Amino acid sequence: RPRMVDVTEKPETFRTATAEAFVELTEEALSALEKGGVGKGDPLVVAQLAGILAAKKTADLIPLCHPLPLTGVEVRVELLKAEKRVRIEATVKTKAETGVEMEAMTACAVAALTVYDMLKAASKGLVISQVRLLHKAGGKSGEWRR
Amino acid sequence: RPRMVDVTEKPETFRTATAEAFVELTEEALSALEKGGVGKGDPLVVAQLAGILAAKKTADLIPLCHPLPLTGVEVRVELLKAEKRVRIEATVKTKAETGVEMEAMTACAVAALTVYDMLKAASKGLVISQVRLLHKAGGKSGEWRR
Amino acid sequence: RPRMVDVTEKPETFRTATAEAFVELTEEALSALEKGGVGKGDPLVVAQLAGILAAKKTADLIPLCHPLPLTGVEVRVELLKAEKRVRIEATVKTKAETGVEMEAMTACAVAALTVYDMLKAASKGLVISQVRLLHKAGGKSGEWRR
Amino acid sequence: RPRMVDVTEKPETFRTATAEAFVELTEEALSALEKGGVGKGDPLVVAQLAGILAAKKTADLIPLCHPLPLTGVEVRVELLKAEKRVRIEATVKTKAETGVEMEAMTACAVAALTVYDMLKAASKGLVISQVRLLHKAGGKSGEWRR
Amino acid sequence: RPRMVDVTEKPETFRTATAEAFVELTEEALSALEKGGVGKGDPLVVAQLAGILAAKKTADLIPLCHPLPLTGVEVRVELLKAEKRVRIEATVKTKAETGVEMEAMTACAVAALTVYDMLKAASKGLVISQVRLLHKAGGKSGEWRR
Amino acid sequence: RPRMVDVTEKPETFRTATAEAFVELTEEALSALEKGGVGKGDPLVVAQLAGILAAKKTADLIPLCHPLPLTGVEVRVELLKAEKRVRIEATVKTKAETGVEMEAMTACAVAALTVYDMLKAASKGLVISQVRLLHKAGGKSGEWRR
Repeated sequence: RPRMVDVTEKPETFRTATAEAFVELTEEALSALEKGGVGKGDPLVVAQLAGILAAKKTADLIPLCHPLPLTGVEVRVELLKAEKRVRIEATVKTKAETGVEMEAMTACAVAALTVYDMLKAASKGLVISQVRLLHKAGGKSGEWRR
Repeated sequence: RPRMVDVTEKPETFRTATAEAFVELTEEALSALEKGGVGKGDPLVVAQLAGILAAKKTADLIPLCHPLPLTGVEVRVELLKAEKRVRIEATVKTKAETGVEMEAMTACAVAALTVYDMLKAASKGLVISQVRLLHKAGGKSGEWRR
Repeated sequence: RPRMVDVTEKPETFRTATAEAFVELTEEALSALEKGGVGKGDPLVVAQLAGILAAKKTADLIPLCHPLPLTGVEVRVELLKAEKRVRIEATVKTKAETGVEMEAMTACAVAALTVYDMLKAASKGLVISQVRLLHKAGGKSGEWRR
Repeated sequence: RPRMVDVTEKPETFRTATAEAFVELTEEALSALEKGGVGKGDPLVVAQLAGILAAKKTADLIPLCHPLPLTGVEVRVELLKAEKRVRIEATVKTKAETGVEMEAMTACAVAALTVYDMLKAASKGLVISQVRLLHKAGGKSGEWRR
Repeated sequence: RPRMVDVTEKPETFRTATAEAFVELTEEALSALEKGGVGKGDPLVVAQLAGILAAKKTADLIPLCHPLPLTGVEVRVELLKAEKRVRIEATVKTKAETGVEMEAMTACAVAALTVYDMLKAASKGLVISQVRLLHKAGGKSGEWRR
Repeated sequence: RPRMVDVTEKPETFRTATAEAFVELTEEALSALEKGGVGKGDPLVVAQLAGILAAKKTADLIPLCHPLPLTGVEVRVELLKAEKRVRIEATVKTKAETGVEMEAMTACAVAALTVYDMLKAASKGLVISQVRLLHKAGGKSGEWRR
């Protein structure tokens, strides 16, 4: 049966996690982003904040996730014109008995969903691709790198 | 500036949206899923419910999204062994002045994040790929299909 | 698999539901309630409000529950000295395609949990008993009475 | 006792509400806002989005408030240099049996709190003043104007 | 007046709490549970997860409850055929200045409410009985047992 | 770009913050408060609890705010008849790497909004004035007093 793994006996150590996500753009969507949106606000700006908010809401969205007080959240949402791609990166930090991989992953996922929300009016077919972990530190397994 | 588009004058019509997401599995992750998990519960079962819950929480996660009472939510999380892939599909329905594309997309995204959460212990490199809309009906633009 | 039953085709009708719950008191707990609490506030007052708030949060707590805009919520938390019992009753109303039995039941459950929270300092053994539905109207099954 | 007034019998009509709030700035705070902040982001931008989000969260914050699906939310956060004041205005709309005065008021209050949050590093004494309703339409009382 | 008791000066110690709840079944409800439900999913499975989620949401539901990061949550929802009863048990753990009795109690209460939600279609009269604390450790009062 | 300032390296120290807010009353509103309200419950009582709840929800409302476990929350909502004013004061405490000024400010703001909610039926023009910080301790800047 499902369970929130017990980590009460484990010590409180410094944890960090970094993830990224991408939104593939059509020419119509790119044109829209280079102008500030399509009558609704700047998608990149709104998405960046949605990511930070999402990081804090992670334990509420992921069933078995441990609720943790976050000590740091950085989110970047930038347009890569030549690649016709929007790249989202998020780094979360804390001092706990469990990692913050889910917080970083969720921040990127929701920021990507927000980019989609504000560009779907012009392109409903936009795809969110490659939500993945890039790095993490802390824990017994130690440092991990993609 | 950002804004929740005014749709007060628009009529209350039947809306529907269907999206999907994929989690690419390593052999280690697949082996884990074919046994029910790695000491934490069945990832597919927990993820399916997380998707339904996420659909209802959509307006809270997406800044400019319209809060709507949902009349239907279906989520499926199945293992595709040969493809070493987990496929998530979600269909949301309602009667409103705006669509539920975000609810379907968010349900798939969070279900995928939950699959990742429960398999990351064995494979931190698992990737969430192709969160995308498959269909939607209702609205002026009418029926849309990928 | 679990699913939020589709009721999009069903008409929007007037629904109502009434439930109740009881907290059995020890002499120590009763004595505390007859004085306004044990250094923390009036349990009956705080619990009554917790019930109203809980009714609105129902869809977030019950996985397959339909999110609905509530049009009415009444909660009563009264002390029955002779019976050494606290009786909670809640009636919820709305216009929807599904009932509000869960909203009434949840309001009573959380109000009871709040009574417990503020009296557990003196009596950790207090029991919440008989959370049950008393009545409901609306829907195909029509009127129901215990 | 407190109660969420029953309005189930009332018809679903178009409602609107507009409110405003002000943040009085010190010279130190003004100087900070004219540069984009003090190492944390643009206070006006973050506050504007916080207001929209807050409007949707209103029923969760105000105990007896009726949960309603919002059909429109507009928030503006502008700097009034000469007056050394930040003015926040918010207009909310919906179709319901109750008004959205609380949604407009809460949107302004939280946007103001966010402006404070991002400028308190330089000026902890900043004051939020005059959160007040400016207009509302719909309901039996009809149109109201300050 | 109500207040969240100040425990800032108290040390951060290991706390644990265990509670249980019961749902009394009619023959109709039992028959339904022995088949996996009545067209909506397995009540026992969905309820078990609802309990874990509820434990994390406890401070949001109980007014004066202290917000705490949980380090462990275990919930079990089993069918007791002979007794025509569903037994829910939940154990919560953490390191804090206050106990987690409310988290254990709330987890059981919401799991029970979820069992009711998915069986009320066949039996609206099902009763939730005996939500009660079984054990707790940590704190000045020390170990407690029912 | 906006960011939740990293304070992971900072030590966990005792923090405190006190804020206040005022609601200016018309004679109609004052008369209503001296009787317990206008058919909806006691505004002062409901508002006081809304403030405590709001303090716990602060990080969810303020975008860049750090999520923290609160160890103490005190809120007072009193009527000042001669001044025709309702005064709200709130003191929040915790042990963290950041302050709780936002929690104190938000508690006062929401309590004030609740007072408004329950008196707006008789006076829609009521104004919330002077939400401001009165004191705070902890942090490098040390003790601060208005």
